[PDB]
Amino acid sequence: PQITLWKRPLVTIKIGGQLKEALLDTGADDTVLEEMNLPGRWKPKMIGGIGGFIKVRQYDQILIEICGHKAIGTVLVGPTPVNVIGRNLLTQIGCTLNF
Amino acid sequence: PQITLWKRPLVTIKIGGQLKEALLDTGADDTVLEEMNLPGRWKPKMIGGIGGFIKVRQYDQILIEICGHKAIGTVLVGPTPVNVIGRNLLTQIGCTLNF
Ligand SMILES: CC(C)CN(C[C@@H](O)[C@H](Cc1ccccc1)NC(=O)O[C@H]1CO[C@H]2OCC[C@H]21)S(=O)(=O)c1ccc([C@@H](O)CO)cc1
Repeated sequence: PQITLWKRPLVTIKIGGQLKEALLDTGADDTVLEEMNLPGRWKPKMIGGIGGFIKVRQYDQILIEICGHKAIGTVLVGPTPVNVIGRNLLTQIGCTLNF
Repeated sequence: PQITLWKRPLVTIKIGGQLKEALLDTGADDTVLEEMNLPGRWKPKMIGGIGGFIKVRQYDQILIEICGHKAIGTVLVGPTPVNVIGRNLLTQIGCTLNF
């Protein structure tokens, strides 16, 4: 799809078998989701944003479907204000910026 | 042009008579610029992201040139670690997400 930016680019994602809403975020290197139960092993990490740093649970090699496009990569889980899909997964679904 | 997301979507901008590097950021409602001494009136604002909130100064009807594309609108100035071009200006240069 071609997504204009007059509205927040929110899309439906599927992760851990559960549907969620997430923001396509070209300014995010990484994908950061709100607290949730995800199966598998994880390692604690720190990520920095506009307001400082937060502790997150890093899940590697996680299957995630974004608006009908499959991706498999790293998902950070922690107290983010919004579910953000970062470039690590945007590249996998072939997402580009165009003007 | 078309910008892939392998690396940060950094572009050159012109604002306040200065050239700067900034992110084309679909995850930002508004444009947020690193501290700079712009003339004119402003209004205090608080914006929140990963890590919490920062205090910024809101300037209205600021002219910004993004990759040769002219735009004019709201710019938030504060202690952000990066310059981000938000949707309020991305729409004005005809920027879309595509996959
Ligand atoms: C979290 C989003 C919902 C919101 N943010 C936009 C994001 O793109 C942000 C940009 C960014 C990139 C590098 C350093 C600091 C900030 N990226 C980010 O935090 O990424 C994290 C995860 O991956 C890593 O890579 C970079 C950092 C790590 S925000 O800047 O905080 C923000 C909040 C409110 C407004 C108002 O206009 C209302 O929207 C406008 C902008």
